[PDB]
Amino acid sequence: GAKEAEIKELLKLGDLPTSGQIRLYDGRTGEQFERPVTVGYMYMLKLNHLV
Amino acid sequence: TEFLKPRLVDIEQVSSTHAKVTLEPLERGFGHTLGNALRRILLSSMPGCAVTEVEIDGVLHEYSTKEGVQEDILEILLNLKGLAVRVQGKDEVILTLNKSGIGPVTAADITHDGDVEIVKPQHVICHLTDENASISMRIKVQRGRGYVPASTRIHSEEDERPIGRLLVDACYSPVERIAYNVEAARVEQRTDLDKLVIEMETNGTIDPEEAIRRAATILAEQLEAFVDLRDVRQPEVKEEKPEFDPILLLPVDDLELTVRSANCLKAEAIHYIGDLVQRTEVELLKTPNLGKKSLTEIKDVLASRGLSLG
Amino acid sequence: TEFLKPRLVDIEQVSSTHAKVTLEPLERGFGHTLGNALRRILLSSMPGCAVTEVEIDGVLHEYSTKEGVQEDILEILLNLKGLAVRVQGKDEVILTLNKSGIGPVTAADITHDGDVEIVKPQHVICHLTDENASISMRIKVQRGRGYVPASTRIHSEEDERPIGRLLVDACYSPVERIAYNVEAARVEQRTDLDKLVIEMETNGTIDPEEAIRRAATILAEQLEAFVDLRDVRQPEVKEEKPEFDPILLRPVDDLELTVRSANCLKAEAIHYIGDLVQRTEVELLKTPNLGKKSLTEIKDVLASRGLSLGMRLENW
Amino acid sequence: QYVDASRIVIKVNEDEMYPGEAGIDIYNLTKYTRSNQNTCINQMPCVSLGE
Repeated sequence: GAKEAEIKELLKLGDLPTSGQIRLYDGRTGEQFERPVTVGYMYMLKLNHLV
Repeated sequence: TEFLKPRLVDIEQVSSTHAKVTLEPLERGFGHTLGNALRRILLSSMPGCAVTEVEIDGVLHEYSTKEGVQEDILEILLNLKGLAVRVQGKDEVILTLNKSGIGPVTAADITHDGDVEIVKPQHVICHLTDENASISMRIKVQRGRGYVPASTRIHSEEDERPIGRLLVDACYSPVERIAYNVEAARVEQRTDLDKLVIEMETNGTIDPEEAIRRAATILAEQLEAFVDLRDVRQPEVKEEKPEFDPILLLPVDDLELTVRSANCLKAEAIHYIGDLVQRTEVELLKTPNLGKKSLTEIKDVLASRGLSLG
Repeated sequence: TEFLKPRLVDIEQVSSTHAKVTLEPLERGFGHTLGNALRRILLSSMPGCAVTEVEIDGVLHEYSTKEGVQEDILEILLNLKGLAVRVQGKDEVILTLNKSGIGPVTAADITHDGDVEIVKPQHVICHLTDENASISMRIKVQRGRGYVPASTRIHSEEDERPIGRLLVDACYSPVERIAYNVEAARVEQRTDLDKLVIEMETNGTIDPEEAIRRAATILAEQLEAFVDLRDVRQPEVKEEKPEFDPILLRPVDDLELTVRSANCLKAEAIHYIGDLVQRTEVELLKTPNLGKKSLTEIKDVLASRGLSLGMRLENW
Repeated sequence: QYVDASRIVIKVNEDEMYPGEAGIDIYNLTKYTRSNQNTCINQMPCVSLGE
């Protein structure tokens, strides 16, 4: 597979920090946290347990 | 329309530093917009006044000492970045702080080197221990209404600063909590609609019962993005809300009032003239604040729209 | 008092349904969050245009099809309902589809020589198969408000709509898609503040450089909300009924009055003159067919008894 | 050669066209029924007239 070094190359199309770990803020307060934080976009699912 | 000119009717003070603060009625849940969009405004570009730089009779560097203090010197760096105030005028003012002999170091030990009010008497700074002890400092103070780091001021950060002139960021506002909830409005018939709740809390200097009524209308600085971005106001209405004189439901404001007296009265949930008729000069005081010109003589013009007491 | 209310700023039109105004300079972070407010209004609650009701030349329900088309009606109507337009007098127009004869059926087969701009003159519905075949309908259309599907009232929505009078997905809201982006401030005084960028794209009912205030009003008229601090409310006013002496224990029969009055005061349910003695005259204008003459009969038929209007009492 | 929310047809040439056929295929599609975990079932086109 497409191991870490290839992710760090392909990320120069998203152009966000090639760490994958970014200076996140909080929408309610305009703050920025004491360290960069893991972010991205995941493929996600809703599941037939259904409450 | 159901943007029903939704005034801040329900405030509920908790004592000279904290109120409930609520906004109603709202569009089928719209406290979810306001309670997170406007709450960011209330943390961006706000008023008040505070300490910004300091010059002290021993702190030529932080690794120093003063045999007679109890902080020695370094635990004085505790309430500077901590003392706050209000100020009539322009964005630079000055104090000194001049304790001699045994004691704390306190508002009762200040001297006014400029235009500075002090709604923070309880902000004790440090101590002294002998019948011949002393300490002295200058303090720089600013008001503005926005923020910059103490060492990213960048152009105004290359001035002559003596070996003893300590340096701070834009500390100008003393608030200690702001919360957020959403539940139903009071509006006793228009009830498909919500309220925002924000439970703000301070250190004295402002109750959230003052720090709202132009402090929130900073929204007038967030609207170039959305409501005629250009030069093209179009024909479409405001479509209103009237309920008329002298109806028994009308707000206490319909007695004609005297500054935030209007806010701190309606905060008792006595928002309306109909029950103010109970408030005879025998048990009248139950309200927050409401301390002077309001309280004094309005009781005879109350009888000119036409109400009475007895 | 030190408001800013900024104006004038930018233009980048692209194609009627998308243009790209942008905003700079901004104070120290404003562009990073504000674009999430209109993300409610430009979906849920907006005026714009939609279809409200439909009636059809042989089709009592959309869950079906018509013996002569080459496409089938439920999954056609799912595409027809997006036809939303503009209107220039009063809010409504009851348009018509006028179609007969071989070939496609389109927004060019619809009535359009009046107060209406059918900005979708390239929409298509279905086909017809012979030089004398038909498909035709009335089509109620408004500017309206909201994102209303064809079932929203949820009860009293069994309602008695004459069999073929379709209620319709009145989704008046001319946008669902809205979003934003950001830069650093680039106004050639600076490189030291922030900058907002807009990516609104529409139902085609308007373009992002054509109109806006009502679409930003649940954010602009949310400001008076914090000042000018007088408000709004309604009462309770009646008592629980009824005892002697039987001066109040009487229907309208006792009054000696006219028949249309006795039909509409019967609809207004005033079966005891014990409450007609105390209901306000303006509060009789609360059911139709009760106008300027019947409202005027009341003013002496009560007095004729040896009674009056306007007689509230502390026990009934 | 036709496309509809439940129906699709195509036409073919003498490079494949069997010894007496009309030159056609069909690719019609499902609509709404029950399933073993009460999931919905449906299908929709991905092509157009003359592709």
